[PDB]
Amino acid sequence: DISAKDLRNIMYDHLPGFGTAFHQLVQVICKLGKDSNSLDIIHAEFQASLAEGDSPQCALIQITKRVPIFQDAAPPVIHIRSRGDIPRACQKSLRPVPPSPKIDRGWVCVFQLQDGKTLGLKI
Ligand SMILES: O=C(O)Cc1ccc(N2C(=O)C(O)=C(C(=O)c3ccccc3Cl)[C@@H]2c2ccccc2Cl)cc1
Repeated sequence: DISAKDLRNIMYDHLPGFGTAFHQLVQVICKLGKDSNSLDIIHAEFQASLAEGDSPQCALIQITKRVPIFQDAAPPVIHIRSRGDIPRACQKSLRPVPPSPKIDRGWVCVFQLQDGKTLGLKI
């Protein structure tokens, strides 16, 4: 059975650059997918979108809209030390956190810093 690590690697293989907001979205998809035993359907939706000609970025977004565990779901809160622990390619995608962020509206995750600061990662 496909593991979260393997799915991450498969999805990363299709992405340009590294440590981008789409890479973090892969991590969030794999994490929530693993916790809901849904890695198989996520992988199948990913492959199906690619096979139709969608960009890998669009395929990842379509997963957040097509796989029921992501529908109307809040972004995971991720505790970190400083803004530095966030990858360089994500820095310009960080925003103040909106009242009710949703993954299927492009809010990938909420980073929670040590001092109480919080930032939402937006696609
Ligand atoms: O393979 C699995 O069993 C599923 C899995 C487990 C952990 C990760 N993560 C990391 O290893 C990691 O560094 C996570 C981050 O989102 C992160 C991104 C930047 C800085 C610090 C962190 Cl902790 C990231 C992570 C950690 C906590 C909550 C959500 C996520 Cl995506 C992803 C998938």
